[PDB]
Amino acid sequence: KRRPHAQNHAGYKIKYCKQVPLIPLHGGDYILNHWETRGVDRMRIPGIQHA
Amino acid sequence: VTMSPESVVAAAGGGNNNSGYNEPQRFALVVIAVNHNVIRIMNGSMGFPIL
Repeated sequence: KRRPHAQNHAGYKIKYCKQVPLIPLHGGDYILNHWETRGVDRMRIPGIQHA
Repeated sequence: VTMSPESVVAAAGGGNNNSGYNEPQRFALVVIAVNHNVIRIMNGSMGFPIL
């Protein structure tokens, strides 16, 4: 009778746990682009206006 | 601003029927000014350099 074939080695299951960054892919939203930032006016002369 | 005799006589009541000033009248002064400003258009945004 032929020898049965089956998995014998238990493999290498490394203990503890690993990590993945879990970072947003593009990040186009949730974040502005240094422009149209509400509450601030970029097109302003430096504070020498009160000087 | 100097007021008017018609205003000072219509401030109190005493007018007859369908006179308008039969009841006490009070007035308010409003002042409106129109001025210039400069708007900069560049880098995909705008603002007031002088504000």
